[PDB]
Formats: sequence, structure tokens, C-alpha cells
Amino acid sequence: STAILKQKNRPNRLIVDEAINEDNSVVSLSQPKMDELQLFRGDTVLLKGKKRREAVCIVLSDDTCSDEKIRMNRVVRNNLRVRLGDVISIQPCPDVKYGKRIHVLPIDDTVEGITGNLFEVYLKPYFLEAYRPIRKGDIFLVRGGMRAVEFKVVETDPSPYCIVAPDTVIHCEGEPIKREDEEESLNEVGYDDIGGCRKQLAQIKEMVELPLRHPALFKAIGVKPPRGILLYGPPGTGKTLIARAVANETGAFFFLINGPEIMSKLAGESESNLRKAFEEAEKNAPAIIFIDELDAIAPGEVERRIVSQLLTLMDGLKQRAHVIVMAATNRPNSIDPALRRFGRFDREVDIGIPDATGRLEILQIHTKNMKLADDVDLEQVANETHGHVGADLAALCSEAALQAIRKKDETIDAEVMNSLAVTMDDFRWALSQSNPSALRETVVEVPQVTWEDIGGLEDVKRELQELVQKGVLFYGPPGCGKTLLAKAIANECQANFISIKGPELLTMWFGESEANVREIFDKARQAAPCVLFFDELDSIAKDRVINQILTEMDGMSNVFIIGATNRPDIIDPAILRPGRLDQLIYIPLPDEKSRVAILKANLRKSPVAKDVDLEFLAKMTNGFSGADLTEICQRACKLAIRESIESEIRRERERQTNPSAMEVEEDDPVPEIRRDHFEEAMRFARRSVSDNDIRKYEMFAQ
Amino acid sequence: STAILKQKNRPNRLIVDEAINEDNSVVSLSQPKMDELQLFRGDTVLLKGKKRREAVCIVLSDDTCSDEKIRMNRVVRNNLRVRLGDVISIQPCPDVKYGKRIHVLPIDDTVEGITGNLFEVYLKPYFLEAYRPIRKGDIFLVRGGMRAVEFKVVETDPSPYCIVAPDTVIHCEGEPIKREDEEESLNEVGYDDIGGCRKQLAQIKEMVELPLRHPALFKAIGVKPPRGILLYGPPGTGKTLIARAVANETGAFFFLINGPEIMSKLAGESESNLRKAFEEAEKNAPAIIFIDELDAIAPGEVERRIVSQLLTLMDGLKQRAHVIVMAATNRPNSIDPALRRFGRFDREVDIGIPDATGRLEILQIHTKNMKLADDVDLEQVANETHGHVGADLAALCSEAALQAIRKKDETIDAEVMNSLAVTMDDFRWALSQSNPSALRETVVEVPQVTWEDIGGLEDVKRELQELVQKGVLFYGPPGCGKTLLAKAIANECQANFISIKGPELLTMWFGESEANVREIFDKARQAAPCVLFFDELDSIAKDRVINQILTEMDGMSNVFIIGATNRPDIIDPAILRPGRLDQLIYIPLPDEKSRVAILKANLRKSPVAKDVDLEFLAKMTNGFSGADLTEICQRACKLAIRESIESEIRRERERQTNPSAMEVEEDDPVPEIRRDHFEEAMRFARRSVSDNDIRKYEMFAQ
Amino acid sequence: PVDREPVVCHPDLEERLQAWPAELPDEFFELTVDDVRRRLAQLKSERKRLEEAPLVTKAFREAQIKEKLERYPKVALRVLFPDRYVLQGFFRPSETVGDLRDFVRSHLGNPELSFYLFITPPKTVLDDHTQTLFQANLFPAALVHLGAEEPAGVYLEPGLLEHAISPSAADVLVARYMSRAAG
Amino acid sequence: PVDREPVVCHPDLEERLQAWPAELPDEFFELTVDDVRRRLAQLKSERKRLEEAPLVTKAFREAQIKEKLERYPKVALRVLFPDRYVLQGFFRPSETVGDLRDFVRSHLGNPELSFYLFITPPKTVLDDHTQTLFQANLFPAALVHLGAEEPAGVYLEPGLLEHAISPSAADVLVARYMSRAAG
Ligand SMILES: Nc1ncnc2c1ncn2[C@@H]1O[C@H](COP(=O)(O)OP(=O)(O)O)[C@@H](O)[C@H]1O
Ligand SMILES: Nc1ncnc2c1ncn2[C@@H]1O[C@H](COP(=O)(O)OP(=O)(O)O)[C@@H](O)[C@H]1O
Ligand SMILES: Nc1ncnc2c1ncn2[C@@H]1O[C@H](COP(=O)(O)OP(=O)(O)O)[C@@H](O)[C@H]1O
Ligand SMILES: Nc1ncnc2c1ncn2[C@@H]1O[C@H](COP(=O)(O)OP(=O)(O)O)[C@@H](O)[C@H]1O
Repeated sequence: STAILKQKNRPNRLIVDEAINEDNSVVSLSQPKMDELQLFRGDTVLLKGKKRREAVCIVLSDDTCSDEKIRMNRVVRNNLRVRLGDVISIQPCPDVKYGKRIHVLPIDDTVEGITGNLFEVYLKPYFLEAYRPIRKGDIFLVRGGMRAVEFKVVETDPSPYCIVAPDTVIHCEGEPIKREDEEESLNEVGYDDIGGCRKQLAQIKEMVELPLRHPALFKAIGVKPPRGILLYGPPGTGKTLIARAVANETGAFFFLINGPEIMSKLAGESESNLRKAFEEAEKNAPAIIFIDELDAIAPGEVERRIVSQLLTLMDGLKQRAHVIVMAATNRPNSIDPALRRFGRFDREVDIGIPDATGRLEILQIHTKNMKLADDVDLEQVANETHGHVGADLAALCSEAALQAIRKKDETIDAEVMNSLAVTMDDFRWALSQSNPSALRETVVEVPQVTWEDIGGLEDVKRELQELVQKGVLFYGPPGCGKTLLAKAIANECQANFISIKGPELLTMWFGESEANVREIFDKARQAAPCVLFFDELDSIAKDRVINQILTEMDGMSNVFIIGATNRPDIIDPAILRPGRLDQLIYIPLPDEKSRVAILKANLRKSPVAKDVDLEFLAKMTNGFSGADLTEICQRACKLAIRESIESEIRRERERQTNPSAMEVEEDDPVPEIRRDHFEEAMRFARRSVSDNDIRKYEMFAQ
Repeated sequence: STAILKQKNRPNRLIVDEAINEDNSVVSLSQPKMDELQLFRGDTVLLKGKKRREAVCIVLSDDTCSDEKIRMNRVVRNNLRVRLGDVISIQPCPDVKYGKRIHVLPIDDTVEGITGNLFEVYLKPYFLEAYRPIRKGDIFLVRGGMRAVEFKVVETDPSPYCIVAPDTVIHCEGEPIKREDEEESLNEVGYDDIGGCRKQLAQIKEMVELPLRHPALFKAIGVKPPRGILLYGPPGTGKTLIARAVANETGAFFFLINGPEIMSKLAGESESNLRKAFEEAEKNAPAIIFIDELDAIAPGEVERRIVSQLLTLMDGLKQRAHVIVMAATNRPNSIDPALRRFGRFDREVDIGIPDATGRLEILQIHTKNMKLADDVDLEQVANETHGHVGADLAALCSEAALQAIRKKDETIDAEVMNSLAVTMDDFRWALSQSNPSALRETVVEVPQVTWEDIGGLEDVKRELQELVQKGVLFYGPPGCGKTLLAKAIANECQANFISIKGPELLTMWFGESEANVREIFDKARQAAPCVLFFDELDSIAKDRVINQILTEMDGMSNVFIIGATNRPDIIDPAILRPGRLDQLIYIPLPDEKSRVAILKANLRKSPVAKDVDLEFLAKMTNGFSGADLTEICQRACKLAIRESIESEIRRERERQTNPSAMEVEEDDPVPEIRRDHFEEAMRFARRSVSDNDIRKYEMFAQ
Repeated sequence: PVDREPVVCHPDLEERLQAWPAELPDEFFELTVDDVRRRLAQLKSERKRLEEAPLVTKAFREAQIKEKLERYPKVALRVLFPDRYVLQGFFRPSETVGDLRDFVRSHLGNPELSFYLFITPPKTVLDDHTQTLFQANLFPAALVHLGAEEPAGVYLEPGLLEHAISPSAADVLVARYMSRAAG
Repeated sequence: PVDREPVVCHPDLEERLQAWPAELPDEFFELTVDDVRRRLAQLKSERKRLEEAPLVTKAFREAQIKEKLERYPKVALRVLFPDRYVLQGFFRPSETVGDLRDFVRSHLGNPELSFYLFITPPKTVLDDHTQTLFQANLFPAALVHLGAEEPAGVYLEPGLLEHAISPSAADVLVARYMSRAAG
């Protein structure tokens, strides 16, 4: 009996697939199927699901679409009450009556925080000469004003379905409607909300889609479903996003277990929470259990206790339970290998930092609500934005949106908010204003610097030489040898050196949350012995970060740690407790003698004049730092060489008259660096410290 | 003194880089540099290296080229005696005299195996109105006849350099020249010989280029070089290829240590070989030590002994030794974690299966010698060729080349070999003729099949039921339930099932060498308990494979193993020794009763006629197998449904006259499957066994 | 060059006496065991597709356009009037939008009227009269809506309204060129 | 449209009295510490370049072509005769190959002769007279060789040979348009 209809109506029997066209009333079909049904492009069709609910959509051709498949977006799928993979029936319905009048009302939670006329803003241009097919009970959405507003169709004249003519009267009279249970939010996560990885999704769909959607047929199919999956990559990659979307699109229940959050609770309360979590999923099954940051659990007694409890629940899940456990982390290696073995977590998916082509998808997703200026090139932004994960680009578009709003109640007019355009300059601003200078490519090194290379600071050198052969904070004017001393130590102690600036600890948008804080110490531990050097500790201020540094610090020791700052006054003194770092070493501007030694050291590499007095150079340069002293010598050479070549060019030309002439007693002009070279080279600028500051440095210790 | 020239000649001071244009006489520059030197596109320039050796090349503009950089290919770099990163000096020399006569002779090893006139084939079209700049001592190459021939320039008139005019006389008189030491082979590996990964190369260059090229400046630079690197991926990916190219381009000595090969040798001889290997590299340093298949060493006493010896040599390498150890394997996990720790092998590079875009590069590399038909689209081949690593595509182009040669001495005429064109059909052939059906996507499964689902074979069922609750070979006509029985076991034993066809063990081109042989057993071990099922054991013949199967087999046991074949006569009996698999079970064509049970089992899902005699169906179908029996029932339904719908369509139309008429006593026509449905469905074909064969199956046991 | 072979259809003129399409049971909407087995193969292929990242080449595009133009040598266009009447005509793929607009002015109540053509959803108006029907996605068969500043002006034509036929009949003229070539 | 502003140069007419370029010591060819430091930064950037795989967009291409055409508003072409004489002329980027061939026939010994132009290495002959100098890679400044079936025919012209100048002088006409615009 059955095979008849399925064979008889086979041309009309199609399966749902993800749609390219994001329009509300548009569905796509394959050209052969289009012809088979004698369908024109743009023609009206009728769709029907198992739920008996119908829909009316405009049909378009798609070359990428399979013949047996039909593609429709989130809006349509919900109106038909079907999901991806579901079966629908389609017929080419020409008849549809032009609507005489319709009635449409907005959903309450989408319209929160705005005043204005939503018709003239959203519904007016949406329905204007678009001839959109519309059925009762349909929920569509219009995007504008940094917002996506949902509208519900109360009734149509005629019913159930009609199309909106320019002669059709749209009745908006009424009150915003409360949501219904049967209709999931379209602000609820889905596949179309995930950019930058199509592949990783396809891999996940392949594994979990069918077991979750209909496990009973997947049972008889014979293939063995994965019990658990390990998602890995840096933070803000869309791992939690993916889990929510997959569970949603499959119609499976979703339970989130936060790794740290469940770990806080007292002994025996945690174990009880896992059990409740799994039991609830089994009750609401088919379901997905998402464990966020798994390395916060299984990377004491109670430490193992919850892990063993987890292993029981995992191994305690039979295929019939219809539950699939998802877990996220940085790298699979950070996770207990007992978890990664076959039968528990068999497969692992890499969610990585997206390429340029991928970041464009993410941008396009988050700009869909906002109106873009014509001068905005998103793909060009994608090239300019690097190392950005999904959370960063989302934060980027969010910030850039605000910048435009910053040109200007607690409740905003819907009209002006919708008419507001975001320019490229707004993005260039947002891309500029807040971000490091993070990742940062931290590099282990073995400096060849010795004590000899450092001029002056002999009083300091001896002190440092005694301490070796718990920590040190260098402070003073920038460019006087803070960093050089740190390496001289690493060389003398014959250890590795690691240089890191403050903001490199912070993420983009100067996020106080830092996972990488320990990551430095980890590589500082990987290498050994090693000297960890924090440059610009004052830059830590964009708090939480300072403490978590102290923790990691005390946690070990052989790793030596050296801080450096040009602005020690704002450094939180808690980092300075005697137990952590005893020595506070002040490095001043090089004195008159020190400058002579520095200048000599630099000038030893190239010839120097007879008239030049080094002690006088130490005079004319005082407020100079080591960076300036090494610079002023380089400029002098640059002026010396440019002067010599223009003289050398002058000769080559003057020989054009008589090339044949050779004069033996006449010798080659010898390049020399004289006083007026330095005199002229002293201009380039500037960067000096206030005399007030010097006192603050001297008066520091206290 | 120095900084003068470098500043004075700064526009003329450039650094070597890899070239896009593979032509011999062509070098590329940046447009601003082109203008700065007042250079026309196609103009002649002169290059000079540190070696004092000059060259004359035609200059072209490149948008991808940096201003400070110049790009030249392998041919030019060797003629200038310089490598990547080296410094050269360039001047726009217009003067160059049209050659009156030149003298050019081929290199002996390149011309081996051919007769003919090499001038008319290679040199004639090469120098014809190309106006190529040529200097003495230059070694260039011409490609044709599945071959790359090197030619050396003995002398030029005038000298050292000239250009070849149509009026220039090319003197080829002489004897092929023996190679010189100073000139490396251009059939020696290089970067231009590596396709499919640019990135992985850039990562390697970044790490190892500068430490190998000039370690002393890299010393003072302060950054710490990697002591060892782990290359990983499947076989034939170019790992060994990469190692040879990197060591070559850097001018570093190259030592290969084959993992298995060094492991064969007796105790104490192996340890002595490592020491000699490292000592030789240190002697010829800067050098690269390549260890092939590292998992054959460190994944007994002597087992650990050589590993500890290795760790000593590794840790015994100081940066001053100028030696970098490269190692290759499948996955880093297969390697002892003691190796992967910091200080020994710090960094690992993934050499993977290339994407479609990458396979095009590989194709282009291996087709450079052969002349391609105009109908050949390599990029389209790249899409058609899947799962192919570099060795496979290289084997593909090699085979496809032979196919064209197969249209036709032991020594071939150079003219016809050069004029031979390779068509697309030649490739389609080669892509077709030899390859699996490998990777193969091996899938673990838990079959729902029971003993009930299998009709007949009751005598066999009981036997199998007794054995459980060391191995089994099923043999008989194909389609009688060999595979079904295997799953019935897996279900009853409540274990996992793994189905694998014979050629899936073999690689592409039916390579006898199989690493994957154990890989099946590994996953057969990963899952447990599991039933390993070899389908078509006779397909093992495209030897080495049969043994290595027996080894792995005996190595364990709980994993159960079942072979199946429709042609047991050619199966090597060594696999059948009682110690390995006792039971040899013959599954015949289903008898008359068995067929009734089978036919019933299939027909229970849909209505059946009153006149149909199942026992008669068992008559009219005898030589039928289970596959045929289940097929003939499906066709019958297909004929039954097509007949019903065309009848059902017939009614729908005949109601057009009077839709309003309803007849209650008139009922819906009931679809039935009758005898003439089966009678008609018996045509579709064919696949039967000879009556001779049946005896061979019965007479098998012996 | 081409024969337009015009016709006019309206939903009213459709017989609309057709028997109701049989309502379908929940069985029709639920999957066979093999469906799941096939659906899985869809996911696998799409996954492998993204992994290897096949090359799209300019040679392939031009080849695909050619085989597409050869499959549908004649293009059928339908202009939908605000009065619900449909104007049907045949075109070459290389015909322009202007050629369509001229085709409309021909059968109008008067050429003097100003109007515009557009495709929906969303509303996209065709400004380019140089543009071919191919690159305008009017191919192989497309429905176009006719807009106007003063729509009370455009009645199409009364004489053609007498020649007006059933929509189901207009499809049999199109189905000839869709399943098969020009004859 | 454009002024060709033709000139003729030959290597012989070059003064060739120039002092020898100073031979260079091995120091010039060896790297500074910072060179290595910079070279490393080249590898790093190129690596990161391949990793993120920047988007090449049609908008960018058209933008790059435009800024390229604006940088070099006038194209200089040099036709090299088999007799070593060089014919120089100025062209617009949108000028065709035919416009160049006509420019050659003008100054020849006679227009009656048949000839062909090509660029090397390798030998690539320009068959397309429709093709612009831009897409023929004759831009911004290119050297072209002049071939013929019977080369004994093409002498260029004797009168121009009297006007023939030094190659170093011909470059000062080009260098104006290369480092700077038309004036
Ligand atoms: N591939 C992506 N496409 C779009 N947005 C993304 C993507 N990845 C991350 N995001 C954004 O980053 C935020 C954090 O994502 P989530 O998955 O919750 O955290 P994590 O990725 O660390 O698990 C989300 O609000 C989402 O908007
Ligand atoms: N005491 C010194 N002797 C010689 N050179 C110095 C001295 N102090 C600073 N310099 C020069 O100034 C530059 C900056 O030094 P560094 O220690 O890196 O910065 P800071 O001292 O601000 O941390 C160095 O490149 C070094 O050459
Ligand atoms: N990326 C590639 N480009 C070109 N040829 C390759 C590439 N990778 C492998 N090949 C071919 O495969 C063969 C084996 O390469 P090799 O590196 O020696 O083995 P493996 O890759 O297993 O280490 C070589 O002869 C080479 O021609
Ligand atoms: N004894 C049997 N009873 C019922 N069906 C059978 C029997 N033998 C074979 N079949 C049918 O034939 C097909 C092939 O069976 P299989 O065991 O996979 O191949 P083979 O026996 O050649 O290894 C199966 O799909 C099954 O439905």
C-alpha cells in the first residue's frame, strides 16, 4: 500500500536541505526537478509536512541542489514544522488569490527597547511590490536597526494562504504577541549562525545527525554511533555554539555542564550533579550533553572520584539511551587519555582559528542586522583582521556598530536606529581602538649578551652577580638597559630567555580573562632553566589577572622571573611581597662616565675623527638613555656615509674629463666621523623623561 | 668602509628568492625596482655573486616580488653559484654582442638510453629566435621525451657571454661531458620539485634555513634553533622528498637513516651505526640527519638500548654542531613521548593528503618532461583523482606516460620519443586500469542480523552455534549468505563487526607493501570483542602480504576472525593451518526448502496472490542464490506497483466525466503480487555459477 | 530572428474542475531504512567534498554555460500583470531585457505608457536593457512581474483577452521546449 | 590621440667611454646580523600569509588595475630590429598591438614588407591586433623583437638612422614617465 504513494508521488516527494538564499519566502530546487514539475523560476509552490501544516513559497533554481532534495531556510522549516532531512510534498500552485486584507502582529521579546512605527520601518519596505506568498500562523523576520524582529501572521483574507498585493490592506492593529511553545526561537542557535567552518559541521552531522534524529532506524542500519566527541581549539571558536546548533537542528534536548562551575561545589554535591545531568538527558532523550572545558575535570581523592563517576556515566550510556556527549577543550592532550580511548570519546573534531575566507562568513553573519555603508568591504576587513576567532569578530562587529551609535534616551526610536549606517571608518576605528599585539608568537631564545656589552651600572652588575653564582623587578627610565640586564643574567646562569610584553597576556579587546597566563609559564617550564621576563608590567592594566599570576608563580620553585617597568608607581604592590620577589633594582640614566663607555662601545665598529672628544659627547648628551646613545651613533655614521658617497660620486664624475690620469701620491679619501656629524645627528626625536619623574624613581623604595 | 658600498650600491644589492617563471634565462624583479634601474620588461641584465661567477638573464616584472628581493630559478642559481637568501649584484647591460658562434655539449648521464640528433630535437626549437643571453660554463636544461637533458656551454664568441642570434652558429661537435663536482645535479631534489605543500615548507624554512645556512650569525641573533623535527603523515607524502630538498637548498650535508634497515643489524652493530651516522654529519656539518620511519625504533633489552643511545646522541648535539635531525612517521602518537619532549623534537609538521588544488601542483611537476595533448586538462584530473599522495600521482603520470609509449629496441629514438604526446584518454586509462577501492572508509558496526533472518543453512547454523556459546573460512557460490552468517555470529556473541574487502588491504596500483594490514587489526583490537571479516580473500592476489597477515593474526588471542571467498581454490593454504583457522564451512546454493523460507521471508512485507505457489517459486528458481531470491521479489513488487498506479491513474482520469458519482459497493482495487509478476521479473540478469564449479566446492575439503 | 509565439492565460480561464489531490498519510512522510542509509551517504559525500576542495576552473564554467545553453536553446518568459493576466513569449538566451520590454510594449493597450519589469522576492527591478536573459537569471524559464507608475494605465489588450487561454494549456507549449528541444 | 615621439638608438652610438663599475669585495656579498634578522621575518610573514589564505576579490583586482593604470598613464615601447637598431615610441595602455604594428610600418623602409613582432624568452608572437598593451604585458615599459620572413627586407629607415641617438639618452625620455607623470 505504502510503496505505491512513494512511487506514484515520487516526483513530489523531496527531502529538506540547508538553503543558500536566506530570504523568507524563497525555496530552491534543482533545474531537472524544476522542469519535471513544469515550474517557472519565481513561480509559486505549496509545501506540506507530516505535521499537516502547509506553506507557500516562491521557487528558484539552484545548480548546487540535488534532484531528490529541496532546500529551505530556518524561517520556512519552522513554518512547515520540519527540520533537515525531513520529507515534504510539493505542488506547483498557480491559483493563489491576491490578498484583500491581512493581519500581522510582532512578537513581544523581539520588540523590547524601541519606540516608533514598526510598519513604516520593517513591514512597509518588506511587503512593497514583493508579491510575497503568505499563510496564516507563519512567523517571518525582518532585519534592521541592529535587530531582528519576528512577526506573526494572525489571519489572511482569503485563508489559510494568500499573497500580498499593493492593493492588499495590511492590518497592524493590536498588541505584541507572547511566544508559543511549538515555535522555537529564531534567535535560538542554528547552522546558519555558524560561519568559518562548514567542514567541521559536516563531520559532526555525519556522526550525530541520524542517531539523534531517528535512532531506531539508525539502530537497524547496523553502524555503531559515537558515544562521545571531543571538540578542541582556542576559546571563542564556536564550540559551544556548534553544540547548541547541532542539538537544535536535530531536535535533541540540550544540557550544558560547565567544567569549572560543577567543580566548585562541595564533595558529593558534584557527583550528584553529574548523575542528575545524565538522568535528565536520558529522560528528555534524544539529547546532547555538552561539557564545557573538560580539562577542568580530568587532565587528590575527590579529584579522581568525579572522574571515575564520569567514566561510569559515559560507559553507562547504551545506544538505546539516545544520548551523545559532547565536550570542549584546548587540546586533546590536556585531557586524561582514559577519556579519549575507544568506546567513550572515539572521534575528535578540530575547531581552529578560521582562515581569511572563513572570517568573511562570520562577518556576514553578524552584520546581517545592521545596515552597511556602501564603502564597507567586509572581505577586505577579513584580510585585515588576523588571529580572530568567532567571538572576536562578533565583538568587532558589535563594537563597530556602537561607534556609529556614538554619533548622537535609554530607549531608542526604531526609525533612526534602522536608518543608521555603519561605515568602513567605524570598522577601522573598532579594529584599531581596542586590540593587541597578542599572539605575539612567543619565542624561546638564548641571548649572547654578556656583562661586557652593558655599559655602566657596575653597582647593579655586582649585585646581580652575587644573587646567583627569588625574583627581580627592574624599574627606571625606558632605554637604560632593563632588558639587557635580564639577558646578561640568562647568559651567565646559562639558561633560556623568554621576553613577553604585558598586553600579550591579555586577549583582544583587552579581556581580563586570560587562559594564556599559565601558558607562558608552561613554556617557561618546558624550557629549563629559563628566565621569564615580563616587559611593561604596568601594561597589565587594560583585577583578575594579577592574582592568577601570583598563583602560577608560587606554584613552582627551576624557573627565574624578572619584571620590568618604566612606570612602577601603578604596579600593584601585592606582586612585590618579599616572598615573591625580593630585589627591587633601580636603573637610572647612564651617568657621564657610563655614557662614555656606551658611546665608545658603539663607535668601536667604525673609524672616528681626531678632534672628537668622547667625554664632551657625554656632556652634550646627558638626559640621553642607552637607546638614544646607540641611536645618535647610528645617525652619525649615516650622515658620515652619505657625505662620503656624495663626495665619492663627485669624484667619479670629475674623472670623466681624464680617465687615463692616475696619481699615486693622491690617495683615497678616508671617511671619518667628526663632531659636527653628532651635532647634526642630535635633532632626531624625542622621548625624554621629566625631572620630576627621576625623583619618583629615587623615592620609589618604601 | 663596508657600509659605504652597501649603501652606495643599495639599489643594486638584492637577495635571491624562489622564482615563478621556470624559464632558464628569465629572472623577475619588482616594478619599482624595475623603474629605479630604468629597466624595460624583457631587457638584459647582468648578475654577479660572491663566487665572482657572472650570469646574463632576461628581466621581467613580478607583482608578488619584494623590492629588495630578486627571484631566479634552480638553473640560474647554480650558474651564479648561489642559493636562496644569498646576495647578488645586478646591472642593466644593453651592450651584449650577438653571438657569432657558440659551442654546447650535453651531459653524459642525462643522455643515457637514446639515439638521434639532440640539436634538431632539443637545442633547435630552444634557441630559435628566442634571443637568449648565454654565458660560458652555463648549464641549462631542455625538457622533452619523458626526459630532462642538461647542456653545458663550452665556449662563446665573443666571451664570456653573448646572446644567440638566428645568425649565430651553434657548434655541437664533440662528446658528452662528464659531470663536475662544483655543479650539483638539477635532477637532484629541490623546492620546485615539491608540490601540494607550500605552507609546510615555509614552516620548515622558517625553523631550519638560517641555522643551517649560516649558524654563526643565527647564533648572535639570539633565537634558539630546533634540535629535531617530526614530520608526519601517510606514506608517499614527500616527507623524505622534503628532507632532501631542504638540506640541498641550504647546502647542508644529508644523511639518511632508514628505521627498519638499521634495526635489522645485530646487537651492538646498530648502536655503532647511529654513532657513525651522527659523527659523520658533525664532520660534514652543517648537516641534516633524516631518520625514516622513526616508529620502527622508539614506539626487550636491546629494544631500549638503541633508544637510549639515540637520546644521548640527540641530547649530545649542541647548537655549535650545526646539525638538525629530521624524522618521519605516520602519527606523532606512535612515537615514544620521550622523543617529543622539549629539547629533542620540539616542533612537528603535518604533511597530509593534499587537497584538489594541491594535487594540481604535483601533476604539473611530473608532466613537465612529457608533451601533453591539447585535450588534457590536469586540473580536471586533480578533481577526479582522490586520496592520492605525491607518490601515487607520480606513479599515475608515470603509468599514463607508458600507455602512450605502448603504441609501437631497448634503446629508443630521441625524435619520436619527444614527438610522442600523452592524451587525456591515456590518463583516464591509467587512472582506471590499476587502483582500488582503498581508503575505503573502514567502519565499525553492530549488526542487528539474527539467525532467524538467515533462511536455510540449519546444518551450518547449529555448527556455528556450538563453536561459541580459532577462525572460520566461508566458501561457496557468491550471494548464498556468507556475510549474513558472519554478522549473525557478531550479534550472538554480542560483539562488534568489521567488514573489509581484500583490495582494501592493498594500496593504489595494487602495491604489495601494506602498512594498513596491521591498521585493520589495530581497530579490530580497538573495538572488543570484535569480529574481523575478510571479504574476498582471493582478491589479495593483486607474496609479501599473506605472511604479514599471519604474523599479526597470531600476535593476539579477544578478536575473532572470519574469511570469505567465492574462489577458494586460489587461496594460499598456509592461511588454513589448523592452528590458525580450524573450521572450513561450505555454504551451497539454497535448496528447494531453503528457497521457500527465503522467498517467504521477503514476501511477508507485502500482500500476495491466491494463485501463487511458493514451492513452485522454489522450483522455477533453483540456480538462484539468496541475492537473486531477494532481488526477484523486489522486481515483482516493482512490477506490481507500476501496474497498480497505471491502473490507478487510469481511474483518476476516467472520473473526469463524473466526479460527483460515488459508489459505495465499488471498493478500492487491491494490489496483489501474482505468478506472472515473478514470471516477468525473472529476466533481469545474470551472474550464475558453472555446474563444474559446484563439484570443485564439494571436492574442496582435502 | 525568433518567433515570439505569444499567448495569454488567466487563473479564471483554467478549468479548475480538477479532482482534489489525494491527501497523504503520515507513512508517506516517514523514512524507509534505506532512506537513512542514503541520507548518511549524502553527509559523507558532502564532507569529502569540502575536505578535498575541488577546483573550479574558468574552462569548466565556460563548458558548463555551453552545455546549459545547448540544453535550453530557447527561453520562455512570462510577464505577470497586476490584473493577474499572464503574457507568455519565447526568447533566445542571448536576447536582452530591452528585447523583452519591446515585446511588452507591442501587446500593450498603448506604447505611450511608461512601465517597469521586476523579479521577486525580494523586489529587484531590471534597469539594464543591455543585459541578456541568461545573466539576468531569466533562464531557462522565468516569471516576471510588471510594475508601473500609474498601473490604471496598463490593461494589456482587449483583443488578446479574447484569445486568452488556460494556464494549463500554456504549460504544454513550454513543456515541449523543457523536456525536449524546439520540436 | 597620443604623440608617439619616436627616437632611434644603437649600442654603437652609446658613448661607451664610461669608467668601469668598481669590482666588489666579498664583504659586499655577506650578510649583516640584521639581514638574518630581517630574512627570518620574511619567512615568518610568508608562512602566516599561506596560513590565513587572504581573499583575492574582483573588487581588489579592478582597484589594483586602476591604480596601476594611474601610476603609468603612458606606456613606452621599444622595438628591437635584427640589425640591433632600436625603435622607441610612446603609447597609451589601452592602445592595441595593431596600433604598434602600424607604428612600425610608418618608419619602415617600405610598408609593403611583411613582418611580425614577438616577445622573448621564450618566443611568443603576438597574433592578436585587438589585444591591448596592458593584457599583452607590454606595460609599463617593454622590449619587443621584430621578426620577418625575409629579414633582408627590413632596414628600418636611413633618414632616421641620421637622427639616431644614444641609448643612454633614450632612457632619459623614458625615466621622465617612469619616476613621474607625463611632465
Ligand atoms: N564560527 C562562528 N561563526 C559565528 N560566530 C561565532 C563562531 N564562533 C564563535 N562565534 C561567536 O563567539 C561567541 C562564543 O562562542 P561559544 O561557542 O559560546 O564559545 P567557544 O567557541 O569558546 O565554545 C558566540 O557568541 C558566537 O557569536
Ligand atoms: N647601559 C647600556 N649600555 C649600552 N647600551 C645600552 C644600555 N642601556 C640601553 N642600551 C641600548 O638601548 C637599547 C634598549 O635597551 P633595553 O634594555 O632593551 O630597553 P630598556 O632598558 O628600556 O628595557 C638597547 O638596544 C641597547 O643597545
Ligand atoms: N608534494 C609532492 N610533490 C611532488 N612529488 C611528490 C610529493 N610528495 C611525494 N612525491 C613523490 O612521492 C615519492 C616518494 O616521496 P618520499 O618523500 O621519498 O616518500 P615519503 O613521502 O613516504 O617520505 C617521490 O619520488 C616523489 O616524486
Ligand atoms: N540464506 C539466505 N537467506 C536469506 N537471504 C539471503 C541468504 N543468502 C543470501 N541472502 C541475500 O543475499 C544478499 C547477499 O548476502 P551476503 O551474505 O551479503 O553475500 P555473500 O553470501 O555472497 O557473502 C543479502 O542481502 C541477503 O538478503
